[PDB]
Amino acid sequence: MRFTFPLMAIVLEIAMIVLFGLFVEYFELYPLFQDVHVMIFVGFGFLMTFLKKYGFSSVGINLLVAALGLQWGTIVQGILQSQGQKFNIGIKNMINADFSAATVLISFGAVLGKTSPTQMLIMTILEIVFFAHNEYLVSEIFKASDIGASMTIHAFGAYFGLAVAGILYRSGLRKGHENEESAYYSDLFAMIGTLFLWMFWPSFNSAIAEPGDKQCRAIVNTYFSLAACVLTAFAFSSLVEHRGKLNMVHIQNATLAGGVAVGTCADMAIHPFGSMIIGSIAGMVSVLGYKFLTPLFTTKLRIHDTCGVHNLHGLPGVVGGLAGIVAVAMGASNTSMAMQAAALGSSIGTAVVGGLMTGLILKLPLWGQPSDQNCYDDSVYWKVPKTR
Amino acid sequence: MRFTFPLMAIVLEIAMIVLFGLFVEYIFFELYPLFQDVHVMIFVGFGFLMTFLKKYGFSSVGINLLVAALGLQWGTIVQGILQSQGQKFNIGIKNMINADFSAATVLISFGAVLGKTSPTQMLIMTILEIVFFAHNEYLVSEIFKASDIGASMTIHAFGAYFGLAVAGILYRSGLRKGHENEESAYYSDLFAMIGTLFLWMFWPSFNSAIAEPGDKQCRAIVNTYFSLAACVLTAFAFSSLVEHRGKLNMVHIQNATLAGGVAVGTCADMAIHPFGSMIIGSIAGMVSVLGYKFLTPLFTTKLRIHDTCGVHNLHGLPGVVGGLAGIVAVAMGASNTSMAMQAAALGSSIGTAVVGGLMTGLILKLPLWGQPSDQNCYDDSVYWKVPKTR
Amino acid sequence: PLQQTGQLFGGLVRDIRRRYPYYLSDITDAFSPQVLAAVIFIYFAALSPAITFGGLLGEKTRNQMGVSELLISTAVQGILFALLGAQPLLVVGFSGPLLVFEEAFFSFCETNGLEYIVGRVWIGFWLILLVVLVVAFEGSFLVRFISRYTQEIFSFLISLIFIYETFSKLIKIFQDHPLQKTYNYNVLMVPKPQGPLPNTALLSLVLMAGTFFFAMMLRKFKNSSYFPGKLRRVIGDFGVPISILIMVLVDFFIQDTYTQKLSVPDGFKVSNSSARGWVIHPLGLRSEFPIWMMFASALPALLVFILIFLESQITTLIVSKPERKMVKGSGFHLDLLLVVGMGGVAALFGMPWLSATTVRSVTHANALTVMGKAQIQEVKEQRISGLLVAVLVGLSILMEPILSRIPLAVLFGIFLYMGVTSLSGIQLFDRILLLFKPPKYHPDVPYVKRVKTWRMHLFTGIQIICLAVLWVVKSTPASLALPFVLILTVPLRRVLLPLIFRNVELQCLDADDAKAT
Amino acid sequence: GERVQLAHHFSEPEITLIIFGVMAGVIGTILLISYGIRRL
Amino acid sequence: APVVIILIILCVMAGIIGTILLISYSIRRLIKA
Ligand SMILES: *[C@@H]1O[C@H](CO)[C@@H](O[C@@H]2O[C@H](CO)[C@@H](O)[C@H](O)[C@H]2NC(C)=O)[C@H](O)[C@H]1NC(C)=O
Ligand SMILES: CC(C)CCC[C@@H](C)[C@H]1CC[C@H]2[C@@H]3CC=C4C[C@@H](O)CC[C@]4(C)[C@H]3CC[C@]12C
Repeated sequence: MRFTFPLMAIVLEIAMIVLFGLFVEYFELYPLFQDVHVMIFVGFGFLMTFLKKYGFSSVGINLLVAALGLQWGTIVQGILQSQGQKFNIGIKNMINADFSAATVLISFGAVLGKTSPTQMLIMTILEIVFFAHNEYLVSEIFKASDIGASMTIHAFGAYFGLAVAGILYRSGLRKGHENEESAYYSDLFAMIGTLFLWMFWPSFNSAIAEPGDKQCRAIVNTYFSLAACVLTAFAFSSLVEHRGKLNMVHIQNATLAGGVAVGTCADMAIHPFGSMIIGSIAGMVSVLGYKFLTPLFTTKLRIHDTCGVHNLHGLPGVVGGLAGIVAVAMGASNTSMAMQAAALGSSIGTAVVGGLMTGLILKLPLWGQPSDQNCYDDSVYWKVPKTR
Repeated sequence: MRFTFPLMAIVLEIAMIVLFGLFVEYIFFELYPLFQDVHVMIFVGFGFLMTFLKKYGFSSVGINLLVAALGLQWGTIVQGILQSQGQKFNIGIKNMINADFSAATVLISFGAVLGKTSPTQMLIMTILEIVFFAHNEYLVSEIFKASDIGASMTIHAFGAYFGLAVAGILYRSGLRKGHENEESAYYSDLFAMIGTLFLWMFWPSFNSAIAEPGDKQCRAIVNTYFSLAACVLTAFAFSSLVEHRGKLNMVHIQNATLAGGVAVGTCADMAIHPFGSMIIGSIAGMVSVLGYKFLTPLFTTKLRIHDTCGVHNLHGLPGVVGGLAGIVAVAMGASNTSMAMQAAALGSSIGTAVVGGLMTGLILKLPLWGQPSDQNCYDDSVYWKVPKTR
Repeated sequence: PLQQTGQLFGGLVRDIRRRYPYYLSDITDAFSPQVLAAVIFIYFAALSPAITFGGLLGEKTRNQMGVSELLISTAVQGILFALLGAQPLLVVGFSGPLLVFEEAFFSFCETNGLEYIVGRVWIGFWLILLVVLVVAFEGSFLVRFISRYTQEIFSFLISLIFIYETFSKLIKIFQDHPLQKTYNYNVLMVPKPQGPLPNTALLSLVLMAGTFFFAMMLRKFKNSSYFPGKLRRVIGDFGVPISILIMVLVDFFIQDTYTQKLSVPDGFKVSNSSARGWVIHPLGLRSEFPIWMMFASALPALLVFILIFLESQITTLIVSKPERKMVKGSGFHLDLLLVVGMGGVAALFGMPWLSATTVRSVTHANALTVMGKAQIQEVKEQRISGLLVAVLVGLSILMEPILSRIPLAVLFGIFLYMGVTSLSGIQLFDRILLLFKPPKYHPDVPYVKRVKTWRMHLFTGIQIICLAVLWVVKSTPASLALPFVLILTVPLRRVLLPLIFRNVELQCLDADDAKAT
Repeated sequence: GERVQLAHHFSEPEITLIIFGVMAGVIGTILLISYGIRRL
Repeated sequence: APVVIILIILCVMAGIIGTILLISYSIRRLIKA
């Protein structure tokens, strides 16, 4: 049925309107919110536009998924905070809504090109619930320090997408696809999203930090972590390719691993040299992952990651969680170390379980999945112009 | 003849310099964050949103930049003169946010006559339309004392119907059936998505810049945020509904997703509740998609009014919906001020837009400004040195 | 459509297979101003009977079922029927025979000391059993034995009842405020005037006359030769809304004179909160419900089933004649099942069961009827009109400030227009007019040119005797036997009439497709 | 409900489910009897 | 309790979508044959 997507979108919008009527009531953090907003809707949106025949779907489904996600995440996170009571909408609620949208977009990066918009709406709805429950658990039960959300956002979304793609495994696409190839101007467009993410990541890691020392420490640590990560990503991208060539996938993605891996330790007093070391290790790990672990996952473990979001969010997210554990062990934080370990493990496990359940739901042949031949093609769901 | 464009531009710039010397003399570091976002909206979102044409990207973005740059100098002059009543006035942050709102109105009007006008015609249209817009908005804000903080009436509807009037006067019989250059390309649509996303993200600052600090500004931000959120979902749903085989159309995603922000402008600062803002956004998105599907062909083929960007379906119809929503919100006790003044503001905005657009199009229709032929419409090569390679 | 398949639920699926393929057309066909004018017409045409019958039911049952319950039931059943029925042009709502049954059942419960609403719940429970069996065995195949004879008799009788009640309301208005030389200027107005008031009945008569006159004038202007054709037809489709607006403004500009207005409930609440709630326990609210009444409710359930079945099926026959250009199909089995099931469900909620009323459905079909350049061209067969009517009836409570300024006299003129326009599709009415015409002026139709004049006049006179008897039945306390007396004409047509009429005369005079035998 | 009502062993959902089950059983019995008839 | 409310909302949305899809599939299978 071709009417599944508009019907589902209208029903979801009506449900959001009813929930905002039932549960929702009525400024120095606004520029940081705008920076996070620009990240969510431009950086992730254009970062996935590297495919030559899937730019329309990537950017449009990014916008649609994040627009549904901010409302649904607002409702779910507010309900979890207020124990089922009404709550006021401030700037922090909008920031956390954009964070939930970020998690859903990170998951969407894994199954890009092999899913329908209807599947994306369903995955958004389920993933927001799972992510918000995990985030509430980490923030209020374990009370870990994850101000940059290496474990609760990046690792969670990465492993959620990995589980969804593992359930949604296609045997015909395991050896590659003719449409799964980048273009010149498509990579040029992806650099826009890469640059915007890199420029505004300190606000991502310092939006909801405690005002004062912690916020400044988060800003400075994120900035220097990214500065080191860029150089190390370039170096290792040259190292792992033939004749020292630079691979555009590495420059587009791995340059952002420093922000992910410094997220847990952002507000800690790890010093700029420590942040630079973390960013360097993150860039090295991301490049090594893209070079070697992604084909290993695709061919042997039967888990296809379209954008390689594992190498950008999961491995740097786990690195950031372990860095938080070490930094607590070194006295850089007054949190519990066992709580940081529990937060990392619980984030990974909840992501895997929720991804398995959501992928099992999405495998039902009702949502208009593309055929194996038509994967990574805009013409399945969009009116594509005749010329490029 | 050949020097008309630079000569007119230098004369206008010298006039602006003289007027600034005559009338203009020199909280700010608080609203500056929001000004930066409006400037990014005015100079990037509108600039690239209209670059969807496959052979008109250069003229789109460059004439957008030129028009907005001259507008921020002319709108400052005219609005400061109107507020100060002919006396010298000092320029602060609010003075340069209103000058970017006048530029926004002129760019909305540009969206209607895109691809069929010369840069000289755009200079003339900017100069006249800023005067008409400033007088209408002074009337609405001070005589009628209507609440139009997001300017669904003074900016969006005004610019949309101004551009419709200008396109009606500048009607070309050869372009009624269509043109070979009036179609999109893949990467041109990606640039249009760049512009769309920037407008969509920075619209809350656009609506809440002039709002009273405190509760009203926060209400404006929240209402715009959730109205746009609802508008995206409904625009996607109805774009899938109205198109053939359920295929999404990029024009709908590029334009109709901003209709929620357009329509919530009048009710931005009011206590219309987030559910009310989401309802307004959903209705605006549905109306915009339906307009793009049905009414624009009716406007082009039957009413002899061609709308290149479909700025009617994005700014006028959602703008009129926003005016009606403001009237209803005043009725439902959501704010102060009378219903009659909101209705008078909407009517005066539409009427002044139509009359000023008629006069401006009559001045533009003169065979003096080097307007292109019917063959060369939507082609960059008429005014720009286009590279051989794409 | 009336054939017996022999398969269990065969007629149900056949009706499902007939109309549901046209579902996308049922939404797209409604994007026209004529559908909107039909919605505006049928909104009043279904709300005013709903309000009046809810008031009467609350008065006669001590507000155990009232205006709000009737409005809610009407909205729910109309939405479900427009979204699922195979004849969406039918209008679902309360009717007179249902009110008579409610009065009789309330009297029976009061005499025997039984709980009226719990007995209603049990009767509605018994209704679901009856209609499932009838649809399963294709009990709707017996409708094929109702010819144009019974259909036209029932339609003419129902139109006469509607017009007579419309005039009797005006008679009641005149009697309540008679024309007197002097009046008491100090009369209490809440809840109703306690004495005669000056200028009330005469202004109501003026409003009713103006409404009917302007409705007829704009209907004639639809078929006239004035103005451009598009604007002329747009105005003609909106003749009823324009007449209503003109007369409402006329009454609004007169402030001193009192006129009775529409009254709606204050909010979505039960009429009597001290008696029952929204959900009624089938085991009893105040006292334990007797076991014997659970089984004894079958006979009243049978009577209600007969009433609803005959009413809805004859209405479906009338609104879906081949001569009315209904080229999308109708579902006899599905719609009957849906109507009786929704009635049984609404009985569980303390709400009245509903059936397809003839007058409102025929007006709704005629509102969407497109006349060619005379000759019926097509019908805007779509589901949006009935759904919108149901939604507006449900929302009538929330729009009290608008409905409180509409006089009943304008609605009376609208009812008169509906009654006089409901007689168009009846050949019995046409033959009645031929009783006062010279034989040479009679039209060139098969039933006149092939049958002798006195034979046709005798055939018409026999039907009038049946009409007069049915009028006697209505004006007697045994008015619940009316469907049986109407059924008794089926033996009259198929047994007694052939003894005095030839086969050719019967074929010409009673033709399903108006053919010359 | 409303005001004071007598308390029964079965609640309203329970009693309506029991009644619906009895009705479904009766309908199934009638359908099976009809299926048996017109075959032998 | 917030978890109960969120699960209830998910159950309502899933039930609505499932019922609509079930009705559509039943109508399709009755209509095609
Ligand atoms: C609501 O219902 C109650 C009880 O069902 C009605 O109260 C009865 O009123 C009649 C009329 O005088 C008398 O039998 C008694 O006064 C009451 N009987 C009982 C058993 O309470 C009440 O009148 C109803 N309300 C309305 C507005 O009709
Ligand atoms: C035709 C429809 C209404 C079903 C047929 C009704 C008969 C056969 C059934 C349906 C529900 C049944 C009742 C259900 C529950 C009870 C409570 C118990 O303590 C005594 C018997 C009693 C009171 C039953 C009597 C018989 C009953 C009334």
